[PDB]
Amino acid sequence: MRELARLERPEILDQYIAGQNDWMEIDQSAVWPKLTEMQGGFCAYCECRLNRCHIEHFRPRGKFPALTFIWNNLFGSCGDSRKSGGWSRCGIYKDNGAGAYNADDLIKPDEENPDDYLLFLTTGEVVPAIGLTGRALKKAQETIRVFNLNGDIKLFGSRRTAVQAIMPNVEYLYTLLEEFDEDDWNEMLRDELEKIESDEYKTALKHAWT
Amino acid sequence: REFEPNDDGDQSFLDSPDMQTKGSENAQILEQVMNVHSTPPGIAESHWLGNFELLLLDNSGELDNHSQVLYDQIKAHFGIDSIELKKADSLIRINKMKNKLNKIR
Amino acid sequence: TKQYERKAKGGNLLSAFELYQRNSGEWFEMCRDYIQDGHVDESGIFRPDNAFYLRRLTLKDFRRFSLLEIKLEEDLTVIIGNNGKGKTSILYAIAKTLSWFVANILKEGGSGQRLSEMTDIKNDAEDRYSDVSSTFFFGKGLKSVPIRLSRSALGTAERRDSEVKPAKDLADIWRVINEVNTINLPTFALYNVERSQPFNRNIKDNTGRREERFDAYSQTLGGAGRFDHFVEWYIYLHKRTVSDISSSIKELEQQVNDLQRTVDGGMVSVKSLLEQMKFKLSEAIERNDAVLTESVQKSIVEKAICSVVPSISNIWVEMITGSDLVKVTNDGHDVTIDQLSDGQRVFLSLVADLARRMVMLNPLLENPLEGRGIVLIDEIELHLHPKWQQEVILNLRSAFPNIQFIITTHSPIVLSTIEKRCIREFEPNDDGDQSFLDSPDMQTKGSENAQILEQVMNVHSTPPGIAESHWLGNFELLLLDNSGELDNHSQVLYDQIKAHFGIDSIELKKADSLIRINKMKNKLNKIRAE
Amino acid sequence: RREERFDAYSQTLGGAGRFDHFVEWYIYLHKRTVSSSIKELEQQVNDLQRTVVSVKSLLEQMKFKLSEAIERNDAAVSSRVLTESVQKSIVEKAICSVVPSIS
Amino acid sequence: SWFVANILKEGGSGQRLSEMTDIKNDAEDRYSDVSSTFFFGKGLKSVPIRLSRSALGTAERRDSEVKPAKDLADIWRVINEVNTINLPTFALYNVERSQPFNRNIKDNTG
RNA sequence: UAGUCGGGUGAUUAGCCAGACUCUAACUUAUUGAACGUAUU
Ligand SMILES: Nc1ncnc2c1ncn2[C@@H]1O[C@H](COP(=O)(O)OP(=O)(O)O)[C@@H](O)[C@H]1O
Ligand SMILES: [Mg+2]
Ligand SMILES: [Zn+2]
Repeated sequence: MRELARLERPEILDQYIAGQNDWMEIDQSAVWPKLTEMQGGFCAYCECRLNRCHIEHFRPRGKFPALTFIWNNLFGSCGDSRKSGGWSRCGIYKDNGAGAYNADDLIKPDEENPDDYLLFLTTGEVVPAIGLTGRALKKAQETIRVFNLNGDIKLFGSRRTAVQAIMPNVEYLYTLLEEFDEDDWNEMLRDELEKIESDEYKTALKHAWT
Repeated sequence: REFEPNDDGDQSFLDSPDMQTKGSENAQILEQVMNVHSTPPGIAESHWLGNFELLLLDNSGELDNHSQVLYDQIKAHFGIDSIELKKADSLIRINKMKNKLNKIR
Repeated sequence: TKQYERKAKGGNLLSAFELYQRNSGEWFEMCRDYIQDGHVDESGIFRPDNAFYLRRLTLKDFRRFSLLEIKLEEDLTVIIGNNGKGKTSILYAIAKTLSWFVANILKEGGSGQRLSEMTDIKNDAEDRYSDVSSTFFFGKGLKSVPIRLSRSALGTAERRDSEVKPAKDLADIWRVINEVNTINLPTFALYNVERSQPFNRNIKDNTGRREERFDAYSQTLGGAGRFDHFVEWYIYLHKRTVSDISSSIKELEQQVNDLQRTVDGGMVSVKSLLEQMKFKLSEAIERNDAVLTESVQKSIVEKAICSVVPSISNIWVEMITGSDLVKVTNDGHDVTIDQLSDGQRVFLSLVADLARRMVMLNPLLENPLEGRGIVLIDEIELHLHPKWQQEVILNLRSAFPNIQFIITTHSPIVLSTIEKRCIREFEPNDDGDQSFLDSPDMQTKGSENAQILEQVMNVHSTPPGIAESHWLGNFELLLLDNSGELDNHSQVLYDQIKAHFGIDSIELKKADSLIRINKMKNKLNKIRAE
Repeated sequence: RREERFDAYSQTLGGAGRFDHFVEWYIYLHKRTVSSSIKELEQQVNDLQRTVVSVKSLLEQMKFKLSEAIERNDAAVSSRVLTESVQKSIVEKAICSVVPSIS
Repeated sequence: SWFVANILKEGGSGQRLSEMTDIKNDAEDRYSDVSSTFFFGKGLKSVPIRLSRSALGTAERRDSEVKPAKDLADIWRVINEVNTINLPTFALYNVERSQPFNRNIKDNTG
């Protein structure tokens, strides 16, 4: 889960008004170019490469009908509702699979940096970060539970494999901390960290590298 | 043609998997197509490496008494030449080096 | 005799029994205590003081084996190998030996099974006979019970004799002591690949009664169980539970109480039904009021089935259509047994049959499934999805904690749940002259399936007869041949990998990793050269 | 299969009067007759379904009764038939009245 | 089964759906349909077949539509009668294929 | 951990205490005969 940088609000949300208008009315191909600029063709929550994808209301339309055409509330999530059932992470699982949840107790990735809450183990679990109690522990635990960031085997395995592929390199780089001077070695680490923005599960790969 | 795992009989079409299976590793097919963990989740020993890593990260990368005990358990159970022990060794080496860098800074 | 007295007072079971037979009180009690004494451990599980298990098996000129010795675990032994290594042969040999105990528990001087003169002698054996030698253990007072089954080839003039008297002698103790005062009895069962049969509800057995205790030994080593007998027995249990009025009164009292709560909750439509049930309850109470062992037996078996069989949450008998039907809740849906998938039915059949037999043979135990016995299962993974394979051994051992299980498997998933000490593994290039079976070098319990395949089962992670299976290996070799630089040939193959496996494939990520590490290694090499 | 009125003419002129047929039939009728409007029954089934562990046996009985009522409703004028309870009573009376020394 | 029956005999009947086992337990319409479409070269791009079975209570009978199977099978049968042709193989191997071998090899009845 | 060996205690074939061992790996056996130990002479 990455810290996201929301910037500019699209024209089409100004036209439609919450209460009177329905969500199905809007042209969704208008919305995606701004989300794709923000998120980079990757999911908000799990950081898979988007191929089957839908617009996700962070606070849902059922519970919160006032929050409908609001630019804060939209995110590009993995999986498609229309195509098929049995998608079991992220936006679809938030609604159906995770029944009862406090919408307050979830990490909104545009507002908050998730790196304070979530730690990514090289074994490919995601866990509460070292030293959290009370509310920050509760937010870490519920984000993991509701978006199903361990329970989806397709996700868990795909993340575990991605990290384990680079672990020869991470081992090898830090052995050459001895021989190289700082300006060479820091250029090497910055280059790697540059490459993994274009890669999938980038937060998991960062925690391996840094 | 694969059925969805949580099909309650109302699936209209059987579909192809997303991953190419021909020439792929069996462990990948287990997880990505058959929806089964490559390591048995109902065995405690299957979690030891994860737990070991968490302990190492809690103690700024140094083997404390608790991490050493678990290391010895991993060694005793899986063996000196096991892939699991090699992973543990790797974790120690990497985390020690990361911590040394942090101290220099 | 004074000699027998000394041995018996030293704790020898056979001597105590001999003294009992010659003086036909003290000696009887010794024998009965030896069989019945035990304790409940820290985990709340009953443990007999004197365990019964197979210790060792030796096969001489039997089928594929010239001379083979196997040492078995007291709890669980798993035999692995390729097809045709003789895994089934081993279980067959054991089952025939166990048949001698079963025959003699049923009948004094009963005859067990025999080795086949047509099929069981090794084809190229110079001596034209075969031997199956077994040694069993029954506590420290009877450390060795040796049995030998033997058979000479058809048309050989010299005939080789079996030695079965020790089996008979032990089985006699069980039979005779039981006749005087009831004891718990050992369960012996074989489940081979024949357990996969089509189900027929209608074909009913008229060859004995199903509620008689020793029916538990009926066809127990035939290989299929008798799931038909289970269904009959279970319906019988149901009828008896319905018939005794106090449970019916208790059930009716519970139904009246539930209906009264519904009426108090505002549902006035069910008031007519409540009045009818209150009348039925009053009538039942008025009829002559007096826990059924049958009710407890039924509950034990239901719990066992539901605990071991993952898709089954409930099992019950319905009579209301006018015929007796066993129904189950399978994956949240109420279905008949005939509606179950073959995988579910076959596994249900195994557990149901085993539970029935244990309940019948262990009437004095609080949990009858904590009885003693030896159970043989061929191809435990038969018809099971990988998900189920990951639970099957754990569930069986939890439900039947004192049984010795001897199992065969082809499943790495099953092996990932079992300790290496329990595994017995054929050498790959055996050809039936290996003397002793051994455990694998690698620890299997908790290990990755890919590793088990390669290290234990000698199977490559990728299918060797597919070209694409070699591409990443070849790609790595090309990188190493061209001093780590991506040449025309390496680029072509990279593109092929990308095109075939896809952009987010494991294979491509590994290739990318190789490129990155090799580039970094080369940069180091250049810095060192300068 | 279910039974139908004109089964009375099956094997009537050779094959009638076999003890095994009787016993099977009689036990069947007994099991069915051990223990209302369709709409009322539909409402009762719906109420019992909403309540549903101890009432599950009662729900199954009521569902059976509803199905039978619908079937009888759906069944034709030509196949009109007395309740299984009445049938049983008449046959029992006939046997006891006719057969020497069975009361 | 409908192709096989009609290759063997004119107007041969294949197998039917079971009223007891093949109908979905909670089917509102109380019938079951198995619809199949076969291909036989560009000359015969679509051979549709439907097997149907209604539940016991029978508000209306749903009949199977098997005529195209019969028509195609007739072509194979009739042409083969005049001049030997190659014929299609149809086989099912279910889990019942796992069964013991009887050694008692029978009569050459022919 | 388990199994095994056994110096001591113990109205003593039990139990308890102490110390030790670990090739994949004991299962205590049979007389009037033979041999051995003891007794007899
Ligand atoms: N009498 C015999 N002589 C020689 N080889 C035999 C004899 N009987 C069986 N075999 C061989 O033994 C094997 C039987 O395998 P089986 O016992 O079923 O083991 P598995 O179940 O592991 O395949 C086959 O390779 C077969 O050729
Ligand atoms: Mg002597
Ligand atoms: Zn996602």
